[PDB]
Amino acid sequence: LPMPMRFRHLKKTSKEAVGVYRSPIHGRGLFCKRNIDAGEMVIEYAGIVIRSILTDKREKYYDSKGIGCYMFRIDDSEVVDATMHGNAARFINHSCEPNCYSRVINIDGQKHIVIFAMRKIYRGEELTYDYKFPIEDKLPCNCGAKKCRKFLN
Amino acid sequence: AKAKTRSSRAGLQFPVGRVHRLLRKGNYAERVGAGAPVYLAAVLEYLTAEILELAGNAARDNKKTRIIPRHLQLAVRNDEELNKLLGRVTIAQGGVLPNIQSVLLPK
Amino acid sequence: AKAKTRSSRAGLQFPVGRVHRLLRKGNYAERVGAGAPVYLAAVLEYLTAEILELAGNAARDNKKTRIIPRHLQLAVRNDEELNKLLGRVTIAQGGVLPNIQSVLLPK
Amino acid sequence: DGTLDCISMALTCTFNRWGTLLAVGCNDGRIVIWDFLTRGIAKIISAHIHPVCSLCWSRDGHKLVSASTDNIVSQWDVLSGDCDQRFRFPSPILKVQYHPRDQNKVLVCPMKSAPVMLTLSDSKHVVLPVDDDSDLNVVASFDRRGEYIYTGNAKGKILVLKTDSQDLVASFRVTTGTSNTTAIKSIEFARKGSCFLINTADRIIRVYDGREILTCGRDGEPEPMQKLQDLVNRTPWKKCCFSGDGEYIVAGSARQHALYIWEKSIGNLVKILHGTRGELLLDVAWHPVRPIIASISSGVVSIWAQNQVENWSAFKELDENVEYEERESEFDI
Amino acid sequence: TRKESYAIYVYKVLKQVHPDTGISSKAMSIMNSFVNDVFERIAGEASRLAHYNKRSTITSREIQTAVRLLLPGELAKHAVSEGTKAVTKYTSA
Amino acid sequence: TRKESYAIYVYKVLKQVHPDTGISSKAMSIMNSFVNDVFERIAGEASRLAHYNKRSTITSREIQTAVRLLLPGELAKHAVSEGTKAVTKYTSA
Amino acid sequence: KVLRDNIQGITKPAIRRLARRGGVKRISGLIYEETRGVLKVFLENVIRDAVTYTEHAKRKTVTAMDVVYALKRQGRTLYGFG
Amino acid sequence: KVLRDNIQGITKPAIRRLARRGGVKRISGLIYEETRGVLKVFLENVIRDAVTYTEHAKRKTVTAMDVVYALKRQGRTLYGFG
Amino acid sequence: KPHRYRPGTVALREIRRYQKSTELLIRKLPFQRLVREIAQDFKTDLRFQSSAVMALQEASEAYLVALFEDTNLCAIHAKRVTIMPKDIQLARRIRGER
Amino acid sequence: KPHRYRPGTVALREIRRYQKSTELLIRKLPFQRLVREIAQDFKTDLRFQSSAVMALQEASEAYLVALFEDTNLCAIHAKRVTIMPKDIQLARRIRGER
Amino acid sequence: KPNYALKFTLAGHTKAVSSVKFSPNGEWLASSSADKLIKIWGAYDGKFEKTISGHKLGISDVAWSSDSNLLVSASDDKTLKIWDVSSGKCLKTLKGHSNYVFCCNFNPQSNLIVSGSFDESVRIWDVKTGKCLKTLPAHSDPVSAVHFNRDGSLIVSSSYDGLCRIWDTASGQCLKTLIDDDNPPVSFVKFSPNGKYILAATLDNTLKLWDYSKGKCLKTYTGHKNEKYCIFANFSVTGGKWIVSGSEDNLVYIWNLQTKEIVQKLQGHTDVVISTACHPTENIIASAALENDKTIKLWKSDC
DNA sequence: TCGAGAATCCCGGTGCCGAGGCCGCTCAATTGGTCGTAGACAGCTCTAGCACCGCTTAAACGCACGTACGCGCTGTCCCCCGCGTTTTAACCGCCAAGGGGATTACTCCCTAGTCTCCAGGCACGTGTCAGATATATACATCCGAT
DNA sequence: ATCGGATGTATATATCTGACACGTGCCTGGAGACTAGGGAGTAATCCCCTTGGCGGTTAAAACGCGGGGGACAGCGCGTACGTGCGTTTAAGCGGTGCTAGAGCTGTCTACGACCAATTGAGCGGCCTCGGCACCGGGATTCTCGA
Ligand SMILES: Nc1ncnc2c1ncn2[C@@H]1O[C@H](CSCC[C@H](N)C(=O)O)[C@@H](O)[C@H]1O
Ligand SMILES: [Zn+2]
Repeated sequence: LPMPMRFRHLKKTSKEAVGVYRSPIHGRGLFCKRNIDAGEMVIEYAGIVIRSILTDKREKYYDSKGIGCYMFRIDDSEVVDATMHGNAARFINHSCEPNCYSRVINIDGQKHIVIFAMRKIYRGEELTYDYKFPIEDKLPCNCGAKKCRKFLN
Repeated sequence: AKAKTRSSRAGLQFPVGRVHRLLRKGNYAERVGAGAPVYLAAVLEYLTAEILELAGNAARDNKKTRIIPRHLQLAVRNDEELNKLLGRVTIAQGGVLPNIQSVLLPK
Repeated sequence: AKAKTRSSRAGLQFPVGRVHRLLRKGNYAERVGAGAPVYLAAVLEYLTAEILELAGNAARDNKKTRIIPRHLQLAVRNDEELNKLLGRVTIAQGGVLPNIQSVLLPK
Repeated sequence: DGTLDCISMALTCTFNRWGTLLAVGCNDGRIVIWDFLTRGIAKIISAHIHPVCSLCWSRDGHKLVSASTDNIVSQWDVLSGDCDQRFRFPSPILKVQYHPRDQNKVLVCPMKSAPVMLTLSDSKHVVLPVDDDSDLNVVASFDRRGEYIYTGNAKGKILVLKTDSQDLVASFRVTTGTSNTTAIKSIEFARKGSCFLINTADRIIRVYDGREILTCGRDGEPEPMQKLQDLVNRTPWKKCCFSGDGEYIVAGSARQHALYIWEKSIGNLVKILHGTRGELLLDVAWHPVRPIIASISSGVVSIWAQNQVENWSAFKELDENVEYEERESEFDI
Repeated sequence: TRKESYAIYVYKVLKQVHPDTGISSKAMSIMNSFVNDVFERIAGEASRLAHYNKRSTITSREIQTAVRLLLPGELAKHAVSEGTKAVTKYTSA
Repeated sequence: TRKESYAIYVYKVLKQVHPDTGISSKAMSIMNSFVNDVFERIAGEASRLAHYNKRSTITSREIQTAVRLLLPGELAKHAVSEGTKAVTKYTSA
Repeated sequence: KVLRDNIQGITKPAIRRLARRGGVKRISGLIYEETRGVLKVFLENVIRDAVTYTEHAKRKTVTAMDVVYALKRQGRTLYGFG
Repeated sequence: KVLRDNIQGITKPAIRRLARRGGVKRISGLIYEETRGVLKVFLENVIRDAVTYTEHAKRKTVTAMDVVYALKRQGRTLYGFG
Repeated sequence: KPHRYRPGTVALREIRRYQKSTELLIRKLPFQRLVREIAQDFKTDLRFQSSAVMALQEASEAYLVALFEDTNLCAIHAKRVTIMPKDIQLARRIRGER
Repeated sequence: KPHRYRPGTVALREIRRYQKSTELLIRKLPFQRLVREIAQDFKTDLRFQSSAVMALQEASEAYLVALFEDTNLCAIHAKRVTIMPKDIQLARRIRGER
Repeated sequence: KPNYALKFTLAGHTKAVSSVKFSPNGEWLASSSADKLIKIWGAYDGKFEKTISGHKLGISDVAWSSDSNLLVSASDDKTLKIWDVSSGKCLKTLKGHSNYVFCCNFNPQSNLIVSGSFDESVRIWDVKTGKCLKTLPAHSDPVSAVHFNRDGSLIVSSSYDGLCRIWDTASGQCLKTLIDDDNPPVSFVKFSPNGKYILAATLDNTLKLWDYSKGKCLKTYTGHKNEKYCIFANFSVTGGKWIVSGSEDNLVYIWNLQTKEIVQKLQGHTDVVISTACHPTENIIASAALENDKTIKLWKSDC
């Protein structure tokens, strides 16, 4: 399956593959509404693709509104920012033992941040991936798994 | 001057006069040779002889006097050279000679 | 008594008189319609132009001024209608157009 | 997608003039008016002792004509629940239908006899004419405005009569693919315009325009506005209907207990809603003002909604990664 | 319409080879059409041969060569022998 | 011994289509043989058809029917259009 | 009287009967329609040429002789019809 | 001067070259002689008819035109030789 | 207790009796309607001799029998008893019908 | 260290250049001697035009290429890349050459 | 500029008044308080009709059925109760809300009941069976105001989290979320008489009239005092088109509808005017104040 | 693995229409002249084919060897065969209206055939450049260690 | 999944040439003009085959329904075959030489063409009856659980 074709099939079936419910981890969480096998696309982190140089000025700007900073680093140049305009992938919870993993795949010359399945996910499971956040000096992780880093950082 | 048919002097049953007429009207040559219709009529008679012989053989083997197209089909597919002559020829009401592949047999 | 050939009177290249004489000496029918050689030569001219167009196209595609038989073979094989017309026809120095099945290419 | 357990022995269903109540025939011979918003029964009327096989709503939504299996046809008010009138005729009735613009007139398709238009004010009955007088099985229905009556026989004939005069204003014989004749299973109409549909015994549905039918007039050659069928499974349609708007056509597969929804403009299948294989699909209806579908099977009512992206979706929501057009004064002060 | 066929001659050669056997008019017409087909074959190939030799008189030699072209092996051999014998008989008188 | 051919006409139509493109002698012979073959095909078809109609005259209609029998689709379409144009120009002489 | 989609008139039992005659034991379903297609394909040629002959015959009906000539031109001649 | 067994003159590299031209990657050995056979089979027909034409031509040498006519009669005509 | 033959056995006997029998295996009227539907595509209002359409139908049937035969043989070469549409496509490809 | 290509790769390039090239692939004199040996079987002392035998050889080569092509395709249908003589026999059987 | 003068002062609720609602026939007024009781009063003369008791905690909101015969009371006991006004008997008891129900309202057909609670959930209930028909986590704060639209097809909802959320009813969709570019706690909200508009009372001394057909605020009403309590507002269409609202400065403000200018100031209350009810047919305003007043007052204008 | 059961083969018997035998009714085969001509044959060239022989060398045969596809086997799945029941429309037999198919009878416009003339085509010389050939070169791609 | 090296392949160039485009004189097929006849075109008539419809029957098709049977997947292994590298062989060029037989021209004569006169072999048409198609029933033999 071509990467653009699989991305299109994700965009078509993600809505019927992901849900948003009450999260035992943190607030509102993404849940697996139907068995998600490994390798299959779970959900794209949709949002405004800005440049990383635009993050800070936007970040400070978002500090003026106090809205949740929904930013994921595309690469060393761009960042998907979904604070005001994004998708349900904002509400995916960080997980130290993630059944999902983040990638940035190219589609016809545009990089989309897609969370794929690290393992076979099953119906009812809260869809969660690893934010890949560096070590800070500490956001506690409520994944409930076994190898929790005791924090998001 | 009594008129005997040319087939009589040729000792054949197929009408050599009709043969030569069909030749002259078929636009195959400016003029047809004298012995050419006799020759081709003899060839045709021999072919018919072989074919109907095999046909009657098959019919008697099937306990039948009347020859139906099935007998002709079976006779054609039963002889090699006849088949090769008529492989590109479909036959009406002929069906297929009974033939079953090896692997199809049970065990 | 003005001289003007039927090919000119049709504004075509193929000799209407030559093909008419050939049909006369070909023994296909007692008489021939006068416009039939014209029509036939026109069809031949059209199809010849059709084939040689693709021929010269492949030739200049190989930077070739004079067309080679390989070019004609490639031309007739690429065209669907032409190939269907000449599927049961082989060509001297024709070769075969490039054709590789899927699984032959390694992975 | 929703179901109704509070209803037992459900056989037939029909929306009111607005899509607010559902009249259900109970096999014991009762009428259950189930209400939508309260999600409960609005009324219960033990009409007769024989099952109810046909129902229809009044324009104001207050009169309900019902046909029972015992040749009985009776009218009941939605408030009083009393027998407004009760009649009996030979050749048990197959269908009753209020005149959509006159709640006095009512068409009646019986089993063997020709359909008859009655009135609930006076006990009269005008029998509709039939082409061959030997079909013995003819469906008939008023148009959307009760202006005409379409009659389909068992031999693929179609007679469009003037409901008041019962006289031929249009006619044509329908084929059965090759050239054959077929039993006209049903003549259905839409709540909008003249776009109606014909279900025949050939498992094929033909959408037509009644305006064009009148255009061809007597013995025309009209082609169907649309052609629908189970081209993959070759399934006969126990029932079919339009949508509330008329751009969607639902067909109930009792052969496999599914619901195939096509379009009208193009005719392509919108989708398919699959019910359980064990249940025998009986009746189908569309919510005239909602993309919801009610189904009746083995005495059970099932709901089939068509919901939107909402109920949580409304920050702002987008679908794909939006490349922000960096303004020329982005980094500027 | 006097339509010409070979049915009587087919019956004749039948009695010559199989005296106590019947036939079907359907199979009869089949044999007739076969006769016509092989006949037009031989005719076409003989004519084309003479054309290649630029001849205009289809004679016995052309017939024999055409049979050699069309029939495989011993079929053609026996056919050629029969044709030569019939030609010899006809020319003997 | 003068050997007739069509090479001059092939060269002519080639120049009429591709004035710059050349042609090989062997390729020219291939083209000539091809024309001979297709012409023989259509001639035999026309003759057989006229025989099926018992008409001893081969006219344009026979040619049209033959080429429609022989060429696949748009080939035959363009062919019959060109032939009709040519025969009309010939009649208007 | 306009005819349509009678290709489905070719019943699956008929196709499997033809296969049995051809000596086939087990068959997949996906064959049938393909068969139909191929059948049509075959038809799509001969019948056309048929009317073509009929066309040149200036006649309105098709003659058995015409389809015999068609199959002859298609190298699949048949016997028993003149 | 009597000739014999020159069918082995068809070298295995030649057979595999023909196969490569036909688009074949891997081949078994048992093909080669079979190939030869088939080749001969093909030959066994055409060449014979060839001399047959030459026979009717009352000539001693074989003409390219003759084999063209043979392939024509065998439905495998060839272009480029008259 | 009810009895059921092992698979194919009934089909094998069917093959035997069909190779034995010689009648047609396709219902006449549907085939004729198909022929008329195909004919109206090239020209409408074209009549047919009964013998003509019968010959059409039988020639097509025999052609299909030959196709079934060589496709089944090819499937044998494919080491399978169940034919697959790719096998028929391959056979047509070999027959020069593609 | 000496290098050796993986199997078939060289053969694949051979296929490419051969489909590209157009000359003959059989040595002339052996083929001509074979033709003479076959001819002497039907009649001795039969001469041949050089162009005649050349046309023989090239037509036979092209026929063999077609046979190789459809046999290879049949072998693909047999799920193998290596041709087997049964495949060639099957192909000939389909071509009506048996 | 109306001239609403005080005709009758209605008192007797021994605790903090929370809601007064004129009966749809204008014959009765249902004064609710934190005393677990409702008081039915003569809406034309301040005649104390009766007291309906039975609740367990303070009744935060009360609402009439669309036929003046029934009354839904949402009490701090986390329960609702539907009482027949003509008899006082508790015809229905609605249990299931896990927290303080702050708002209750009927649909235009009186067949549905919408209830927003402290549990941040809006629940739709039957009236003939009283069963909870639907439930939604509507907001992130206690829902204090819920109201059907002009026909019952849509429900506007208000909570302390500043969201003005309009929901679909036939399927429960959060259709719109009106925000005024800030987060001021919107204590009360209601549709317009024509249903095209929506009045939202925010806890910053502001009444925002949005065009619901457009989804943007059209009119602003400021100058009153509403910062903590869920002050109820009224439209005046029977007489002069006014916007009436209680206030936390013992005053009942009355602005003009179009010009949004203060056209009258009904003083006379001594405490925060907790609730206001407009007569459905007459020019009678029932203004009720909180515990330091515990009085309702009828005001009648002549313009 | 010996019976039960089921599909089949054959035998007698029934009634039928196509096969066949026979009948008037030709036109197409036969007979006989007569004539123009196809080719059969004689007899000449010359050339293309046949074979010789030498020299060069790409090309063929065989080796060793790695290796990977063919094959053989396994377990799974599904799926098509078999059979029973339910449906239907093909078929069959009949009737009927007509529209084309076939036919004959006229009528003539076109083609074959003849003769005249010349002009396009064709064998035949002749420069001449398209590409065939060869070399050095830069680019593309497999293959293996990492 | 990558880079380096080897090798194989597309490129530019030089020049050589030999097919190839071009031009000629001379021939003959093609055009032009004219005449005959009669194949083709048209018309009016009959038929009859077809196309269409109708009612009853059931054999046939559709649908469904287990379920054992094979498609197919993967996996071990090993034989058979690609391949690079050896070797040695006839393939190819070419050039010579001889002539046998194609291939040519000129007879001259037998040989169908053709037409005319004659008529019974053959063909549409009419009885007619006997192998044959069908039936039903009883014995025969395959096949699936022991
Ligand atoms: N694994 C985790 N455990 C606890 N909090 C988390 C978490 N992953 C993300 N979060 C918090 O959730 C926010 C990301 S949105 C992640 C979904 C979250 N349940 C929600 O309703 O918003 C971040 O601000 C972070 O503080
Ligand atoms: Zn974790």
